Amino acid sequence: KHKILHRLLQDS
Amino acid sequence: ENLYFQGASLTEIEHLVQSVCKSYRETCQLRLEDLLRQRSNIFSREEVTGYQRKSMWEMWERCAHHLTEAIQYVVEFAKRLSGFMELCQNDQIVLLKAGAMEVVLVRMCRAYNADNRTVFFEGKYGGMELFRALGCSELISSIFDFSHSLSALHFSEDEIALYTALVLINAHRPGLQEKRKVEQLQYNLELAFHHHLCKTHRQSILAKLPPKGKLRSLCSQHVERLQIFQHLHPIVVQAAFPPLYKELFSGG
Ligand SMILES: O=S(=O)(c1ccc(F)cc1)N1CCOc2cccc(Nc3ccccc3F)c2C1
Repeated sequence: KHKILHRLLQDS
Repeated sequence: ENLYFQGASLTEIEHLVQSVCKSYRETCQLRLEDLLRQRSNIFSREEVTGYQRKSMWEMWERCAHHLTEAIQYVVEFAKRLSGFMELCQNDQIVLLKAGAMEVVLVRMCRAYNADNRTVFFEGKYGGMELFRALGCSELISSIFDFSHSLSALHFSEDEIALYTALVLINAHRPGLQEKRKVEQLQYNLELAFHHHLCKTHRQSILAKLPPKGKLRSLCSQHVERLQIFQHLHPIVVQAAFPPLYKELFSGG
């Protein structure tokens, strides 16, 4: 259930 | 939410070419100057044998991590692309899940040397025989053939920038909620790419670009071979494959 894209997209 | 979600003027398209080339330059992972300089640095017969003697799971883990590192640079490229951050999160993830591997497959032609059919891998250049332990020879041969075909086009860095922006911004991807916004951004990026080719007398490359079905076929083969490997070594995938790789290719 790995979800990383949302973290990369929201990290600024 | 962005100028490029509507019709853009010629001056706005010129501004888009520059923005895309900038986004690519700042996220390209490896410098073209480095890749060309390292061409003379080739794995020895001893080193090739060492990679062939690695276990299938060890080689899959290494290649999955190299792909994930490449994909992380594509995610940053997408984030810098005009209009991409103004799309909804559902659509950004649809576009990245479908297109990040396709962008890596295009970018990798820079690291491929058509003179001796070698790729830059783990510090040196090696042929497809370097990957023999993976047990997916057709997929490796297909990836090498693809890089060879793109190498024959003699792409500039700016052409790769514009072509990869268009690979990513594809309004046909299933699952897009704001399809009309993506269609307009794609239209403007298509104009930017074609404008640049027109200006540089490089329009002849358009008929030579690979069909979309070719990138799709490579992505499908990778997922198919991964499913075979996962059946053989499920705990290697569960315990040692990168989380982003699993999110993109094995549904989490
Ligand atoms: O391992 S790589 O050096 C490589 C370089 C050249 C090849 F033909 C193969 C690997 N790296 C960079 C090239 O981008 C790609 C592009 C595609 C795939 C992968 N990996 C991969 C390959 C096979 C199985 C699982 C996998 F994950 C990578 C990863």
